[PDB]
Amino acid sequence: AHFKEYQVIGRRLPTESVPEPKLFRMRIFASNEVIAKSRYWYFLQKLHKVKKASGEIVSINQINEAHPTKVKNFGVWVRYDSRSGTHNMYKEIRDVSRVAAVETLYQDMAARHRARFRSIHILKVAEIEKTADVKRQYVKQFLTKDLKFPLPHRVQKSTKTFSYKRPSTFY
Amino acid sequence: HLSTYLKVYKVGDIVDIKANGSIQKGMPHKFYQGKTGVVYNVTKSSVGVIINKMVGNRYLEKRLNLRVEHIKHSKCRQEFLERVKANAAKRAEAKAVQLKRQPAQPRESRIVSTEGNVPQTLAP
Amino acid sequence: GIDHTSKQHKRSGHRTAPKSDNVYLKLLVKLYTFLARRTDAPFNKVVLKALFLSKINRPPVSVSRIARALKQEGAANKTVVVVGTVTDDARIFEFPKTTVAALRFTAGARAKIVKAGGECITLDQLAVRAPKGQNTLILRGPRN
Amino acid sequence: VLKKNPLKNKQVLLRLNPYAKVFAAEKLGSKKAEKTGTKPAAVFTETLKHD
Amino acid sequence: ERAARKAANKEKRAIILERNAAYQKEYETAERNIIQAKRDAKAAGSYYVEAQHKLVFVVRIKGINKIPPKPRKVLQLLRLTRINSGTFVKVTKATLELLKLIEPYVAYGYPSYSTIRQLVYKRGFGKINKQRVPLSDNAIIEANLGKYGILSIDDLIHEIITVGPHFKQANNFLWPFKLSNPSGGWGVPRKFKHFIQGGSFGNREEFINKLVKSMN
RNA sequence: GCCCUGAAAAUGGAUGGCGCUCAAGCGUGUUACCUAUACUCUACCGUCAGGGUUAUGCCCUGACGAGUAGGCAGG
RNA sequence: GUAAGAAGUCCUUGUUUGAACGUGGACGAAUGAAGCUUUUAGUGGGCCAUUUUUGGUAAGCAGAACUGGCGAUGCGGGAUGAACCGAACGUAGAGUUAAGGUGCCGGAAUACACGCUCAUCAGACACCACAAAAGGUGUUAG
Repeated sequence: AHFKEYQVIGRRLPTESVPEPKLFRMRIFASNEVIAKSRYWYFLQKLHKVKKASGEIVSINQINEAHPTKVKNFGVWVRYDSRSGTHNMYKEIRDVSRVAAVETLYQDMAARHRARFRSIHILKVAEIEKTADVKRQYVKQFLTKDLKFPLPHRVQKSTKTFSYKRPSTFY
Repeated sequence: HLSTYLKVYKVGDIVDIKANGSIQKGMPHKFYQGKTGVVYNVTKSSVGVIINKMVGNRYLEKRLNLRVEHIKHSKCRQEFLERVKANAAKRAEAKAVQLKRQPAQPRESRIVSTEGNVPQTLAP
Repeated sequence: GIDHTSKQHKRSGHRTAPKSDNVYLKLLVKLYTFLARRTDAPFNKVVLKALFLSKINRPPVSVSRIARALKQEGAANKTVVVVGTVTDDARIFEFPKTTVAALRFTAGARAKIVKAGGECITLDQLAVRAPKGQNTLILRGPRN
Repeated sequence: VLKKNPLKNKQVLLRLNPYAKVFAAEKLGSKKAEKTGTKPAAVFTETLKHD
Repeated sequence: ERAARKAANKEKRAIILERNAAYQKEYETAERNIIQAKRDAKAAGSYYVEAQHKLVFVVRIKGINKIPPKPRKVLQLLRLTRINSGTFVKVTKATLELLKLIEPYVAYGYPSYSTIRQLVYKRGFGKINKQRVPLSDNAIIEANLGKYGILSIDDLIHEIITVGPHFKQANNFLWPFKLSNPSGGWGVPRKFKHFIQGGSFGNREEFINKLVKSMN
């Protein structure tokens, strides 16, 4: 659904011999805490030798954008174990929040590649502070000075079945 | 292995059958291997053992004689006796509880500190 | 659906009534239904259960069996009870002076008991004497 | 003969749980909490926001 | 004699009201203290973890046809005999293995006091030898489970949620809850995937309250 | 990733038909909605069980109801 | 395989340097809810599906081992269908749903949003299941 960003920490369970282990942290994009924790353990099993029974989560928290009205140019690293060995992708998204960037990214991947949530891995979403670090042309299109453009075909949603007007699509 | 002969076995004790290859005499019972039975009588040379063997869907009782070399003391009831004695002690202390067993319970609340262990963030 | 576990609509058996058509026997079970329901004594429920039994499962009980029961310790003056039928026995020569209650006595058995001195009684009279079955000794015949 | 449900029918609600009367008097669900100002730690907000 | 009856009733009623006030105090101070502990850890720069849940509520999601024998037997054992029937269970390792077995056919989670109260009030039915007797009065509980000191429906709710010495006896006295299908719907189009994959079954850990409040 | 080709005959013919092209198609997400002898509530019929009562009957309570070969019972 | 107790634990001295029997004193993991006969119908090498495994070759496949279902079984859906999805049945009413669906036939949004696609007979469940290995100055994103 409409995603959210979640901070998660894991402790892998203490023992004698080893009190206070090392508290690995992760950032997750997900609808809710259940999915976030499942993804946490899914990545932690890959990185280190831990298990949901062999470990525990310490502090689930939410991360809200510091400036969710400021428009931003995000660059996203992505990878997906297909079909060959894993291969990476860099994309650029003009949006207000990391959540919106990730949502439209998942939709764009599902559209343009038939690649799915299960298949996708998010490496790093990162705001680009300076212009001229924007590489892709479809984002470069929208940074020009005093940008204007029309909407030449207007088609009006009609509530009724019949109309007496011979309608017009102007602007 | 001479410690397999200085082994008293009184009527009542429970023992597993595990026959070793090193003694051709009295190699018993192809499938009586890793099976437990208590001892009913003892002679020289010898120990008795009874087993509940199932045929059809009833447990009949097969009594048998074995050489001491193959049999072995069972550690089946170690925690049982330990728990019984500890239960007697705990009952005495109560007279002065949940002495019963319980499965693994959900671990309770606690606090995790950050003194030198700052959480280490990472990714795939 | 329910995914049942107990084979619904069980009948429980247990012969709530007798197959017989003897009206007098039906009076007897009508009385013992009241007694077993209102007394709390177990003797009456036993007798009511026994009244439903068949001829195959109500074997006769002999004078000699009764005398054996009365040779027991501290059981000579008890009122012995056979729900079924009581037969004579010419193998025993000495018989006590006991009280005995039953549905049906034979002529020879009744004569022997009366001759020894005792009395032959019915179950309703046993009820008005000893409702809870106090100081009673129930007997049953060999089944096989 | 008929089951009447609490959470409606205050009479059968009050048949049970007579604490409900004073519960509704003190209102005990719109109850305010004692205010505090326990601010969090710099390390906490740091490790939340990043790194 | 009627005055004696009313006197006994009044005594038991005062006992019930003081007990219920005590339980309310217990619940509010417990949750407030947990909150303040979280805040204290945050202020000191440390982290606070809450105790793992000890009670769960389970709801059947799949019918009776083409169920394999092991989950069929486990559902019999947990008294989930039909679709949408439900029960509380105390979670240990022994029960977690069962839940692992019956995950595809049930939705379970960690319930709230509000939903426990609503269930026990609206759909609370009891067993008096048999028969699924509606509760309808605190006397029916004080008869059977007064052996364990549970004189009221709220005392029963307390022994349930605060899992007590006699949780087994109280829960077995409680007939399996008969629930309807949710009024808003199940959400997801297809039910028989995990809660994570856009399904409904498996553990969801807090939204079971929403679900059973729609279903009750 | 989508599209074309990537071979298949012979009565006239079928994404079920109409027809659909920023779709009424493909992928994905968010809601609302339709709907079964399924689930919940109520009544009624029958069976079963449990209780009560000077009457193979009367009363109270509750759970259940698929069915061929075939079996039992009441009519 | 065995064990998880009152047919079990702990004090009391007569019969081969001691064993067995006997005398009397003190006290237990989770969940859920009977046994014994007696007797006789019909069926007793039939059909489908999944996953374990041995042998396999043009392709298919043949043998065994569980499990589930049809046979005996109606209901909703898949346009239609013995073995596919859901769900198992007393007679009625109200509400909510499952699976499948909401342009018209046809009850229900010609709903919202992001992209892609133009096929000289597109597509409208796929399956590196077949045609199969590629070809193309058609298009989009890497």
